[PDB]
Amino acid sequence: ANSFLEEMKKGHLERECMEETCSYEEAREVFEDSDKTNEFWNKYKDGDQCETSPCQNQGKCKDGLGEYTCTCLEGFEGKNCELFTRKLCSLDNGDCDQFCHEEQNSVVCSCARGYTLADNGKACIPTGPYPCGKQTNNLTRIVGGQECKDGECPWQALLINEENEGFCGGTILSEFYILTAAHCLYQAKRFKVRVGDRNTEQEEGGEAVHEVEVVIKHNRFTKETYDFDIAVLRLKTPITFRMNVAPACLPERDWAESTLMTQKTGIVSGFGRTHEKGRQSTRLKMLEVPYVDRNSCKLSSSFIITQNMFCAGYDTKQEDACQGDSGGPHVTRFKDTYFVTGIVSWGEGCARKGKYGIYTKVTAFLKWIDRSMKTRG
Amino acid sequence: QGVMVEQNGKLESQVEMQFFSTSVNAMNEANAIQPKLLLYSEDVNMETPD
Ligand SMILES: [Ca+2]
Ligand SMILES: [Ca+2]
Ligand SMILES: [Ca+2]
Ligand SMILES: [Ca+2]
Ligand SMILES: [Ca+2]
Repeated sequence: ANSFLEEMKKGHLERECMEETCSYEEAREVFEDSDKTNEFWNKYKDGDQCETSPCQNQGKCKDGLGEYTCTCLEGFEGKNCELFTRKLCSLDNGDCDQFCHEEQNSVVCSCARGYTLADNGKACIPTGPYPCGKQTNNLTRIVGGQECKDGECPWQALLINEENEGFCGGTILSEFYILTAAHCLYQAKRFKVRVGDRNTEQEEGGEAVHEVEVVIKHNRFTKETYDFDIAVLRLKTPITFRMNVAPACLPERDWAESTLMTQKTGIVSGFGRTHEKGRQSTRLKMLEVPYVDRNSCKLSSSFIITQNMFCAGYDTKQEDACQGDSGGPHVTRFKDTYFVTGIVSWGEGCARKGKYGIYTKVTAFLKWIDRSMKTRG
Repeated sequence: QGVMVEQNGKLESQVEMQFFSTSVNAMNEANAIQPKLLLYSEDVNMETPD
């Protein structure tokens, strides 16, 4: 065991540790390490656990003092690696990059416009040269805003009136049709579209101007209660997708309500007012704010809040968009790609304590948006 | 036998503990690490006269 002279030499794994109690120590000087002593010792109190072969499908067997630990292959769970794990949309998006499905106790991935599925069964194909959803102490009223990096905000669409002063932000859908707020049209009977605007006064030559052809707006809109504020306008000249002009990925009606808007954060951008009673902003701006729950959304506003209204922003941090930002791009960065979420209409003031900026649900309008292309496309 | 050192004009000692503990530490359990052998350690002016 641990007698005198005995341990005045060196241990032997047959001499001592077997016919003897083999408490430890003498079980550990034979190797002098950590690699084999634990595993070896674990099998003499009650036996070895990998004798029984408990784990399934080549699941690695790890012994221990009274337990076996399994480390299986890819996609295996359970006590003995007997459970064949199911991949779901909730369980890691079904491994799909952008669009997941839960088809018959499995996941079959699809993709959005300009995207197909490769042979791997999970990852999409950015067919389009520039696929949507990728990034292609100063005073004086910078309300936490960020200047967009070159190509960082390429879906930025702008609506310009007669007098050369663009007002409403927007998300660039495609070459022909441009989404906007329904009441952004109330500003004038005539206005045009200029895309790629980043600085109106200093020109780099990288802006594209497309005339507005036909008005496709909302029918049941309310000019007081701000119910159903959304519209669609057509471009006369197609947008050749390039670094400053890239589309934004359109999610699906169900999918953006199950995963996309259930994420914590989003991005707010536009060309409206920086603050209440403030001035216009020329440099292309963007903002970073998270999404908050509905149970605090009703108590915020003084209108009637219905299922088409959600709250996004901070009660404390004072960085909120203002009038003129209606229709602006309100996107969320998904696993690897942007997908639009909100469309601005109004706000009970701008940057008020306990209040939120109002955005209309894009997925509650995506079936509306997709209807817009197959009627007069 | 601890050497002395003058601080503030007064002689003071320098001996300082050195707690210690099992090496089986290396096998299971945790903060269960308790102490088991305090050695006191100091300094002398050793001579070997003859
Ligand atoms: Ca030994
Ligand atoms: Ca033997
Ligand atoms: Ca022996
Ligand atoms: Ca013996
Ligand atoms: Ca020994």
